[PDB]
Amino acid sequence: HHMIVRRATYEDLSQLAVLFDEYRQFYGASSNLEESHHFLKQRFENKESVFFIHIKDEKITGFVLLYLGFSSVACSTYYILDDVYVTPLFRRQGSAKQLIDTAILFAKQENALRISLETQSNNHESHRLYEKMGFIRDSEFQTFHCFL
Amino acid sequence: HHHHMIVRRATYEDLSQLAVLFDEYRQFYGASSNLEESHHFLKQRFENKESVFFIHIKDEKITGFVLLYLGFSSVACSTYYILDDVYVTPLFRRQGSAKQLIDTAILFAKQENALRISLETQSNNHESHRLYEKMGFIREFQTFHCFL
Ligand SMILES: CC(=O)SCCNC(=O)CCNC(=O)[C@H](O)C(C)(C)COP(=O)(O)OP(=O)(O)OC[C@H]1O[C@@H](n2cnc3c(N)ncnc32)[C@H](O)[C@@H]1OP(=O)(O)O
Ligand SMILES: CC(C)(COP(=O)(O)OP(=O)(O)OC[C@H]1O[C@@H](n2cnc3c(N)ncnc32)[C@H](O)[C@@H]1OP(=O)(O)O)[C@@H](O)C(=O)NCCC(=O)NCCS
Ligand SMILES: [Br-]
Ligand SMILES: [Br-]
Ligand SMILES: [Br-]
Ligand SMILES: [Br-]
Ligand SMILES: [Br-]
Ligand SMILES: [Br-]
Ligand SMILES: [Br-]
Ligand SMILES: [Br-]
Ligand SMILES: [Br-]
Ligand SMILES: [Br-]
Ligand SMILES: [Br-]
Ligand SMILES: [Br-]
Ligand SMILES: [Br-]
Ligand SMILES: [Br-]
Ligand SMILES: [Br-]
Ligand SMILES: [Br-]
Ligand SMILES: [Br-]
Ligand SMILES: [Br-]
Ligand SMILES: [Mg+2]
Ligand SMILES: [Mg+2]
Ligand code: NA
Ligand code: NA
Repeated sequence: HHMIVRRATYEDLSQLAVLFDEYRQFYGASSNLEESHHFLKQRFENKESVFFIHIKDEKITGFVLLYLGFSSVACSTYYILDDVYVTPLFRRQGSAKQLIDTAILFAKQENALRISLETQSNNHESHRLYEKMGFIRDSEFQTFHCFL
Repeated sequence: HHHHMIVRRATYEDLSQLAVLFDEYRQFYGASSNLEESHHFLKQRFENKESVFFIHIKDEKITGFVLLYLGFSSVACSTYYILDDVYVTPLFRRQGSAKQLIDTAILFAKQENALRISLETQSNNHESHRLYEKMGFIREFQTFHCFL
């Protein structure tokens, strides 16, 4: 093969940390490769999180991070799509679509109820991506935060 | 120590009584009552490494509970808590059980150096909105679901 979407491994973390650090910069964080790599390795070692990466000609182009959720009402599990990012050079080539296609197949393999996520209301690009992938906008619930 | 009311972490010994309230909570969200199913799933959540249950006991009766679980913020490279489920049985409502449960959840999250406590509640749940606003919670993001 020449392109692949697959689960991340320890061997990928050094290159993946660069993209994870770029993703943090998109949301306003200052670049800090040491901090980004440390936290990426903490999430990678956690049993309930799943990383898929898209590789094209041995370069990581993007990633998706999911984690297990529990629904008390249904008495079943689901997945939360927490982070999705494709590096600018590789955008608009289907990397995010392929990453989400794999996340959907993975969630079906795990008999998940659904994949849920939250994205900024003003993030035009992400809304179009999610709608293309079969996600439905839902405003039944309201989020609240207690800042500590 | 001598006390008559307490908010404390749940133990295996509390699960049989706690399952009654957990079953009522599931019925609040539309599920059919099934004590066996509710208890089985409550025990599965209790056995998740990052889940934290607090229960409120008044005169040896469990009046209510809160269930929190660990969240990871990739942007901040830090952890936070999600307040997933909150419930007080009707006989004990409007006595401060939920306020006391959330007061303890806040102290617990501060002990763990969490960034915040976040939650989602139904947009039509006017009682919960008043509770969360009283406790210091604040109402930018849109939820999407893929039902697989
Ligand atoms: C819940 C969360 O975690 S939200 C996190 C959202 N992530 C971000 O916004 C990070 C910054 N942005 C990015 O990394 C990227 O632009 C992404 C992830 C949004 C898209 O990655 P890409 O690989 O470029 O997307 P891909 O090429 O697979 O596009 C698939 C669909 O997404 C939509 N889309 C992607 N980019 C755009 C864009 N710039 N404008 C409009 N729609 C877009 C389209 O529907 C597109 O289908 P199409 O090309 O046939 O029209
Ligand atoms: C919401 C709920 C947890 C409140 O529990 P509670 O122990 O009765 O609440 P408290 O007595 O601690 O009340 C604290 C504050 O919440 C608000 N509140 C609680 N019940 C309310 C009601 N029926 N109407 C309006 N405000 C209400 C008020 O701000 C109240 O402060 P006040 O009594 O000084 O005015 C309870 O009604 C419940 O279990 N409801 C069903 C499940 C649910 O909605 N859970 C939350 C979503 S998971
Ligand atoms: Br490879
Ligand atoms: Br992984
Ligand atoms: Br659900
Ligand atoms: Br494609
Ligand atoms: Br897999
Ligand atoms: Br569902
Ligand atoms: Br966003
Ligand atoms: Br006790
Ligand atoms: Br125990
Ligand atoms: Br026991
Ligand atoms: Br109820
Ligand atoms: Br849990
Ligand atoms: Br009493
Ligand atoms: Br007593
Ligand atoms: Br009891
Ligand atoms: Br504790
Ligand atoms: Br925060
Ligand atoms: Br508010
Ligand atoms: Mg949940
Ligand atoms: Mg997160
Ligand atoms: Na660090
Ligand atoms: Na930040």
